Amino acid sequence: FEWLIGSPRWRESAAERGDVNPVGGLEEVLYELSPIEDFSGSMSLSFSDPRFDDVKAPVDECKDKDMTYAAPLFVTAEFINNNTGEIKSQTVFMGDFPMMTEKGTFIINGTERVVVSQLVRSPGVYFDETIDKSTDKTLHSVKVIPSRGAWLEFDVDKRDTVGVRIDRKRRQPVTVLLKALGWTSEQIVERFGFSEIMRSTLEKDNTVGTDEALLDIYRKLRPGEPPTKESAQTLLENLFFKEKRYDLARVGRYKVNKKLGLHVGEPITSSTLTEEDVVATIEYLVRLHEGQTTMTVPGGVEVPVETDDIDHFGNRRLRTVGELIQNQIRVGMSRMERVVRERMTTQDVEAITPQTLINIRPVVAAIKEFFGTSQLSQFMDQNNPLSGLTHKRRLSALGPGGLSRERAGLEVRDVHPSHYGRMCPIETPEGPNIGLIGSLSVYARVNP
Amino acid sequence: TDEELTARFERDAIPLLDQLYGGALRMTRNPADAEDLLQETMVKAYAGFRSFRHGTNLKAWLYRILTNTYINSRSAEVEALEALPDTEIKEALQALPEEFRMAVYYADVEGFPYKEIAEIMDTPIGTVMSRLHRGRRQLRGLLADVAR
Amino acid sequence: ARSNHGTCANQCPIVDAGDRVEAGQVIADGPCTDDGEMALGKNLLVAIMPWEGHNYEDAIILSNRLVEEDVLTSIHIEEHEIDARDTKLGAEEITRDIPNISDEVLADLDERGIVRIGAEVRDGDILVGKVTPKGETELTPEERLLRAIFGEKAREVRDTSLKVPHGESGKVIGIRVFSREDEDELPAGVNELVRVYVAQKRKISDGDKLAGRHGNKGVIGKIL
Amino acid sequence: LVDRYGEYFTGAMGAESIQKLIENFDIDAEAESLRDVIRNGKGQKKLRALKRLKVVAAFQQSGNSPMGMVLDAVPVIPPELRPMVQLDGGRFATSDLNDLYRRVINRNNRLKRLIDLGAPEIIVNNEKRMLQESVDALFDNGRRGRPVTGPGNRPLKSLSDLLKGKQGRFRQNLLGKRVDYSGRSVIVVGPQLKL
Amino acid sequence: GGLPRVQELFEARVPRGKAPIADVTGRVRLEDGERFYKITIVPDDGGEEVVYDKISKRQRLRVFKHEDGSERVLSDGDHVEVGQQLMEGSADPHEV
Amino acid sequence: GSTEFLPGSLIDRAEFEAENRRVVAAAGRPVLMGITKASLATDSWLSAASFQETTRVLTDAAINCRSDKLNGLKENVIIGKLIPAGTGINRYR
Amino acid sequence: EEVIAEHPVLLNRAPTLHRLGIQAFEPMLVEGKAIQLHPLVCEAFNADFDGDQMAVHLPLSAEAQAEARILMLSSNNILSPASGRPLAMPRLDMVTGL
Amino acid sequence: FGEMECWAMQAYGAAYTLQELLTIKSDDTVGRVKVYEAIVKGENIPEPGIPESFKVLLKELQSLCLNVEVLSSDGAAIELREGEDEDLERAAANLGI
Amino acid sequence: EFIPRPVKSSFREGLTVLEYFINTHGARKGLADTALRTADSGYLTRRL
Amino acid sequence: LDVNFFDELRIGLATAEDIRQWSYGEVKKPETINYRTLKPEKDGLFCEKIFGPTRDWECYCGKYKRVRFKGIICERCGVEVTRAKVRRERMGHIELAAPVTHIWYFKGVPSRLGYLLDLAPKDLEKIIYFAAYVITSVDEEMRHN
DNA sequence: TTGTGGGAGCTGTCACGGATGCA
DNA sequence: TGCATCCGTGAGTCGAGGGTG
RNA sequence: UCACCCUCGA
Ligand SMILES: [Mg+2]
Ligand SMILES: [Zn+2]
Repeated sequence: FEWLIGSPRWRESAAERGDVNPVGGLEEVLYELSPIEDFSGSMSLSFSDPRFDDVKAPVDECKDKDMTYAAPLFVTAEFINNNTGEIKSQTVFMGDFPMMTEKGTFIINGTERVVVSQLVRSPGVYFDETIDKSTDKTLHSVKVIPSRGAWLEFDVDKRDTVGVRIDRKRRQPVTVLLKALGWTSEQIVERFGFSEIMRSTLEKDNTVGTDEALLDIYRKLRPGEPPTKESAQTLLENLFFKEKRYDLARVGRYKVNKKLGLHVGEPITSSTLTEEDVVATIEYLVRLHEGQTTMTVPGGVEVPVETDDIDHFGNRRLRTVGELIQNQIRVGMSRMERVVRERMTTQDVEAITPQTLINIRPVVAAIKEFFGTSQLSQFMDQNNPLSGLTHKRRLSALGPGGLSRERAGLEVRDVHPSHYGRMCPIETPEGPNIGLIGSLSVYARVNP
Repeated sequence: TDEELTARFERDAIPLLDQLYGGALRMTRNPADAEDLLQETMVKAYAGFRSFRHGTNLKAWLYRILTNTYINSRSAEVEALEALPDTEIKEALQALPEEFRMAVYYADVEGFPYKEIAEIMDTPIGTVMSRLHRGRRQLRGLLADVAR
Repeated sequence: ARSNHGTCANQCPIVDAGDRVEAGQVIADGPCTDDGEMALGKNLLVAIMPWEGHNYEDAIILSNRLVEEDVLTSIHIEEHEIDARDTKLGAEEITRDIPNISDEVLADLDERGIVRIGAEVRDGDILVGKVTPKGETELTPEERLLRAIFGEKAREVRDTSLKVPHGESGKVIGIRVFSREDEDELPAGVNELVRVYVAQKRKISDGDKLAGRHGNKGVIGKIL
Repeated sequence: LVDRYGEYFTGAMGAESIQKLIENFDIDAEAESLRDVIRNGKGQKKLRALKRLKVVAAFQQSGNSPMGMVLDAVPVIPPELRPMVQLDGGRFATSDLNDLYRRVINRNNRLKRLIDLGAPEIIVNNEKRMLQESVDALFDNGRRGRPVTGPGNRPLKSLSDLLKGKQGRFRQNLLGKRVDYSGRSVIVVGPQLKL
Repeated sequence: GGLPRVQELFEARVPRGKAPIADVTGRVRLEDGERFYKITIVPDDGGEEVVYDKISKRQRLRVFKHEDGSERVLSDGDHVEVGQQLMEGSADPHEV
Repeated sequence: GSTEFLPGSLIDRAEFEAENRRVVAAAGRPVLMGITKASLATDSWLSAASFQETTRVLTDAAINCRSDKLNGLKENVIIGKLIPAGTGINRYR
Repeated sequence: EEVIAEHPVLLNRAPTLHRLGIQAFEPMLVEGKAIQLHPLVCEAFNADFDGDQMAVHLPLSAEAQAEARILMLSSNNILSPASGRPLAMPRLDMVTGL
Repeated sequence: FGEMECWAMQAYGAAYTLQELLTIKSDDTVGRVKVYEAIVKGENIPEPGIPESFKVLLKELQSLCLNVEVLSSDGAAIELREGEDEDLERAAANLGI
Repeated sequence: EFIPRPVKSSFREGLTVLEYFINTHGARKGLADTALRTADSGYLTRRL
Repeated sequence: LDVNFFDELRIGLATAEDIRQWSYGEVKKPETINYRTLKPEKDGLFCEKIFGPTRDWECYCGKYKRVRFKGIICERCGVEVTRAKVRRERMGHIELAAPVTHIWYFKGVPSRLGYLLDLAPKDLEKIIYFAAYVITSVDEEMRHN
C-alpha cells in the first residue's frame, strides 16, 4: 500500500533497493494515462502529481457510523491547447480513496476487511509438452500471456503443422503471421530451414504474400464485415506492438528477455513485443521438438530449451493489495479518459478547464465495486489476533484474472518444491479450498 | 422522393451500423443493451432522416444521435390459531339481541349500506338503524377490554 | 468491543503508574495476549486414560472446576439492529406504545420503547418497540367490529417490534441510535435506526469444542 | 430473384419461413418415404433415416402438429413464482424471469413500432432476430451464444435453469425437502443409555 | 482399475484394455510380427474362418490355453473353446 | 417384422414378447446397456426428467406425447403419494 | 416428560450412506444442549464426537410412529444390510476392556 | 430431509413416514394447519394432500410451452386448484351467524 | 512416484525439515484426492 | 380437496390455442410497478387485472374492498375481487409481432426441426437468425407457363 | 437532433457419447 | 460419404456466518 | 425472506 500511495517510507526504501527510479502506483497510472490527446492533436490533458489530504474520520468513528476509512485524492491536471498555445494548470479532486489502517486492514461501509494477495501467473511465454493426443506423439504448445491485451497462442497439431491461435479464433498457419509482419518466403525459409515442419506448413500454405496475409488475418479477426488491407494493417499493428491496447508487464518483459535472452543489455526502455521475440518464440517452439539445450536467436544468447512449469514460484507471482487497487484504478481512469475525449469535442474551447473535462464517477464506482464485491476483498476474520494475522498473510489462487474454481485440479493444490520457505505446506483449509489458500512463510517477502 | 430518400438511407447509413454498434457497446457494457440502444438510435434516425442535412460526412451526426440517445436513457401455528375465535368479542356479541346482533354484524363487520341491510333483514330502514345504534351501545357497554 | 465473529476483544493494561518503558514494549494486552505473548487457551492438568466411556470416540471429560473458576468462560457479544422506515400505508414508529401488550413485559423499556442498558434479556424479550401502519385489508372482522363500533380513527398499527432470537440471552451492554429527526446519513425511506448490543458469559459446557495445538479435537461428553 | 421472377415463388427469412415449411409439409409422405428408405436401404443413411423417423412418427400421432415448435404467443408465469422483494435505500431485488420477460416485451413493442413506422427491412430483420434471441434467453439461456448477463456479468437464471441441476425443482424441491418438527445439535457420547 | 473400473463395468462401456474373446471353437493360428499380434481362428465345424485383425505387443497372450494341451501361455495351434479369452486384460462385456 | 416397432430401438423384453404374443393372430437381440442409459429409458418421463439431462428428456417426452403411469417409487415421492413399497403396498396398506 | 414417554424420534447424520444412517430412538430428557448418542450406533452412522452434529425428526401420525418403533428402531437393526455382519458391536474402547 | 435421506426411508420401506415428511410437514398448505389443529385438539392426524412445489413444477412446465395435465383414472384433466368458499363457513360460525 | 530417499526418522525422534517437507507432498495429495473420490462414489451411488 | 390419486400424467407441445386459453390477459408493458405508490402498473408484468388482486378482495382503484362482493369484476379497474392466492396460478401471455422458434427444438441436440424438415442445424441457424433466405414454396405451373 | 468515434475478460478441468459438418 | 471434430452432460450429503446486486 | 460470491464446520 505504501508503494501504491508513494509514502516517504516507500521513498526511502527505494534508494536502498537501488531501484533509483522511484515511481508510485498512482504515479504510474498517471504516467500511462498522460497525456490525453484529442483526435485532432490540438489539445492535450496530462495528470502529473498525486496528493492526499488528511483522513476524513478516525477508524473508530468509521466503524461506528458505517463509513469508509478514506482520504481525499488530488491530482495536478495540466491542460495545453496547441492551437492557441495556452496552458491551464489546476488541482483536481479525484475521489475519496479508501486507506489502509496501521493494522493492515480496510474499513468498508463500517466493516473491517482484508485484501488477500492473489496468486496469478506472471506474464511471458510458457511452453508445455502435450502428450496424449489421439496418437502417442508429443505435441508442444506455447502461450504468450501479457499483463493486459490480447493473448497469443502457438500450437502444433496431430498432423505436423505450426499455427497461430489468436483470440480463440481458428488456428491459421504461422506463415500467415510471418508474412503479415513483412517477412518474405525467401527470408523466413532461411531462419526455419533446419525445421522441416515449417517447410511442410509452407508447402501446405493456402496463400503466400504480405498484403494478403494482412487481409486474411483481418478477416480472421473480423466477422460479418468486409475485408480491407488498410484496416488490416491498423488493427494488426494496434493489437500487439501498440502500447495502448497491449500491456506487456515490466515483469513480463523481464521474463521474456530472460527466457529468450534476446536483449540482456539493460534495454527496459519499452515494455512491448519485439518482432525478434516473436521470431524467438516461434523458433523456440519448433526447436523444442528437437529439444537442443543451447539455442541462439539472431541476437539471443545460449538459451536452454525446456518446457515451463506452471506451478513453479518463479513463473507464478502474486498481486498484492496495491497492485489489485491499481488494476481497478486503471480501468476507472480509462473510462474517465473516454469521458475526457467525449467532452473535448462538444465543449466550447476557451471555456473548458481541466475541471470540466474530468468526470470522476467511473473511478469512484470502480473503487466501490472492488472493495464491495471483489473476491479478494474478504470480511476480516478476527476470532483472535492470530486469525487476523494469518488472514492478512493469506495467498489465494482464486479470483478474477486467476483460475476459476472449476479450473482447480489436484496438481495446482499439491505442495510444490518451490513453496519451501515461501508458502507453508501445513497451513491450508481442510475443505473445498484445500491447496487454494495458503499462508505466507515467516521469513519470506514479496518481490517488487 | 420520400421512398427514394429511404432507399438512399438503406444505401448510406446501413454501412455505419456496425461501427456505431461498436460505439454503442463501447458505452453500454452489456451487448444486449447495446443492440437495444442501436435499434433505438436507428428508429430515431429514420424518423427524422428527412430532417437530416445532406453532408460529406453523415456518420458523425449518427454518432451524436447515439451518444444523446444513450445519455437520455406466518407459520402453520399462527395460521391455526388465527382461525380460532376471540371468545371475548364472541361472548359480548352473543349477549346482544340476535335482532340487533345481526344488524351490527351486517352494517359494521360486513359493512353493507343501510338500505341493503334493510333489504337483507326484510325490516324497514327505521328498525334496522334503531337496532343498529342500540346494539352498538349495548356492545360498547359489554366490552371494556379495548385491546386492554 | 465486539469482533467480526462475536468474540469479545478487551484490552487490559499490564503496566503501572511510574514504570519506565522502552520503545516497542507492550503496554497493554489484547484479547488472547498475556504479558505480550499469544495465549489461545489454558494450561490444564490432563490424564490420558479411558474413563467409563464418557471420553469414548474423541469425546472429552472436564473437571467442573473449569466452570466454577471460569477457566474456559468466554464473553460473546452479538449485535441486533432494527430500523423504522416509510411504508405505503405511512411511516413506522419506534415507540413504547405497543397495542395488546402487558405493562410487565414492557417494564425493561424506557420511554422510547428501547430496552434499558443493563437489563437481562431472555428469548422473546422486546429489545426495540416498533409499530407499523396496518393496511386494514388483512384487518380482522372481529377487529373491524371494534374499529366501526368504537370509531377508531387515528392509529391503526401492528407489532413489528424487535425481539430476542431463540436460545439467546444476555445483558444489554450498549445502545446506539440514529434519527432522521437529527442529522444522520440513513438510506432512503429509513427514518430511525437503532442497534442494541447484548453480551453473554458462556461457561464451558457439554458439546463445546476443545482442541490442542497438535490437531487433537473433541467435544465435551461430560463434566464430572 | 424477387425483382425478376418475383411473382413465381414465395421465400423468406426467420421463423416465419420455418412456420411455412411446417405448414406445407406432408408428415405421412415424409414418414412413409423414410421408413421405405430404412426398409430398403442400408448403411449410414439407414441410421439417418432411423433417427429422422423416430421424430416424424412421433409427430404422426393424434394431431400433435409440429406447429407447436413455433410460438406466436409466449405464456407468462404468474408473478408470485417470479417475486420481487424490497431492499435497503428504495432499491428493489427481482428475479431473473422478470428481466427476461421485460427484454422480450421491449423488443416485441419495438418491433411493432418498426412495423407501423415502415422501417427499412434490414432494421426490421434486426429487431426480429433480437426478439428470437430474447425468447431463446427466456426459455433456455446460454444454450446459444453468450448468455444474457445482468449487471455483474452473471448469467440470468432461465426457465430451464429452474428445472436443471441439483438445485432445480426436481432435485432440490421435489425429491427431498425441508420438514417441520425437526431440529439439530452437537452429539456427545452417552454410555449410560440403552441401545 | 479401482473405482473407474467399477464405473466402466456398470456403464457397460467398451473397456480400455480391449482383450478380445474367441468367437467360435476350433484351431488357432498365432501370427508373429514386430509390435503386433494377429489371430486367425479356424472353426472345427469348418465354417468361414474368423480373424482378429491386430493386437499390439503391449498386450500379452492369455495365460490359459488348456483343454487337452498345455496349461501354460497360449501358443500357436492350441485348441480354443467358445468363450476362452485370447489376451491378458479386460474383456468387452458386449462381446461376451 | 409384423408388429409396429422401430428397428434398432430398445424395448423391454416382457413388453416385446407380449406385443409379439398379440401378433400372429420381430428379431430382437439381448443388449447390455449402462445404468445411465437404462435409467433414462424408463417408462416414466417424470422419473427420467428428475434424474438427469432434464431438458432433452422433457423435449423428447413432449414430442412423443408421453403419459406417465405414476408407477415407480420416485414418482409417488414427487407427487406425494404413498410409495409402492414396504408399508405402502396394497397388501399391507 | 409425560408427552415424550414412548414417543420415538428419528436421528440422522449426513451423509446418509445406508438406511442405518437414519435410526429411531426412544428420547430421554437430558440436561444440556447436546444430543446424547449411544456409543454402539456410531459405526452405523460413521459418527464420532470430534465436533459432529445430528438431526432429529419427530414422527406424528400413528403409522409414522409405528414405522419408527418397528422398522427403524435402533435395537431392531443390529446387522449391516450390506454384508449381514453385525455393526453395533463393541467398537474399539469397549473391546480393549474386554 | 434430502434425497439420500429419502433413499434411506424407502430402503426401510416406511411409506407413511416418507409421505408425512414430504407432504404435511413441508408443502401441503392445507395439511400443515390441519395437522397442527388436530394435535392441538388431541385428534388423529389427517390424510396428506398435494405438495405445493409440485404445482409450481407444473406451472414451470406450462411456462415452457409444455401442456401438462393430470388425468383422472379414466377421465380427462383434473382441476388442481381449490375454490375460495371452503373457509367461510367456520368463520361465519365463529362469529355466531 | 516414490522418492528415492526415504524418511529414516520416526515421528518419535522427530523428522528433520526436509523429511517433513517431503511428507507434506503425499499428505496433501491424499487429502485432495479424497475430496474427488467421495464425489465419484456419490455420483455412482445416485446412478445406481 | 384432492386425494393425490391420479392414474396418469401427460405432457405435449403447447399449441398457441392452448397458450391463449390458459392466459387471463396479455402483458403489453415492460413496467413492473409504479415506484411512487408501489402498485402494479396496468398491462404490466405484475398487472392486477390479468394476474389477480394483490390484496384480498380488492380491486385496483379501490372501489371494491369487501368479502361481500366476490366473483365479480370491477368496471373501473377491471380486476376480479377474489383471494390473492390466485396470483400464483394465473398465467399471462404475450402476442408476438413475428413468430419465434422454441429454442428447445432448434438448438437441442439432435435438432428436432433439423430432423423434421431434413435441414442441417447450421442452415437452420442461418435461417432463423436472418443470415440467409429459404424458399417456402414455388409456383411451378405459372413458372412453366 | 452533426464534422470525434473498433469492447472485458479469460482457459490452468477431465471423460465420454453422440450429432455436426468438412473436404 | 467416411471419418475427425466439436458440442453437450456430468462431476457427494448436511450444517453456520458474512457481504453486496 | 431472492439470487449470487466468500470463509468455515463433519
Ligand atoms: Mg467427526
Ligand atoms: Zn376498481
